[PDB]
Amino acid sequence: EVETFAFQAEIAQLMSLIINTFYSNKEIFLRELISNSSDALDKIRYESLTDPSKLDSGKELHINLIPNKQDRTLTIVDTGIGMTKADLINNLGTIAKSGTKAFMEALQAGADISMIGQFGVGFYSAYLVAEKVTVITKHNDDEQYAWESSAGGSFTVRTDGEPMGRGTKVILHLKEDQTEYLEERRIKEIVKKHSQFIGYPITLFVE
Ligand SMILES: Cc1cccc(Cc2n[nH]c3cc(O)c(C(=O)N(C)Cc4ccc(Cl)cc4)cc23)c1
Repeated sequence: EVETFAFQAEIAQLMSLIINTFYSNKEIFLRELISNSSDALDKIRYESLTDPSKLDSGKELHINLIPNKQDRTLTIVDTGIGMTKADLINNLGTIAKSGTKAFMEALQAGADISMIGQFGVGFYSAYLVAEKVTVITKHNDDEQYAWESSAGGSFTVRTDGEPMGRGTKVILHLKEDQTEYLEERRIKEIVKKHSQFIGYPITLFVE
């Protein structure tokens, strides 16, 4: 069964702003997603000190960037802590509201969309390049879930597909005019410019 949820008003507004605003510096979405992967990897590295059994679902702590020109998708995979069904919906809850509002006000005060991550809502920058985002996640304490949204004020959640052990996979179904983010040289340049100091291996898969 598929569950359909409405985004909180501020999020639906933020997502419309991101989609409708003229903003050429779209490449910032990647830094935001990598930064989110990095935080999940730190959380699993930290929980594994006190409880080593939390790494039974996978020892390797890494980020994989997977472009697929046939499906027109860019996949960002990590082996971080992952998210429970509760983490999924709770992170699309009241926490994001304060950040969204502060970001919304900053933009009116002259800040630009590249500052989105400082407000903890960097994920939504994925809608600068993606017409639809699918998020597959697996936490040690729960089952595998698939979150999906093409914006429009709603998102869906369902029990997920091939098992992934532990972590989060972000599948960006790119807009027709955003296929440059499938090119090896373009992804390399962006990772080098914005994510050069990430404390985890970043493997750019080739096709
Ligand atoms: C649909 C959806 C729902 C909730 C949050 C997101 C943001 C997101 N983008 N890329 C990610 C990669 C990840 O490994 C995680 C992850 O599993 N974490 C434990 C770290 C984490 C949690 C909350 C936030 Cl706000 C940021 C990082 C999340 C994200 C997207």
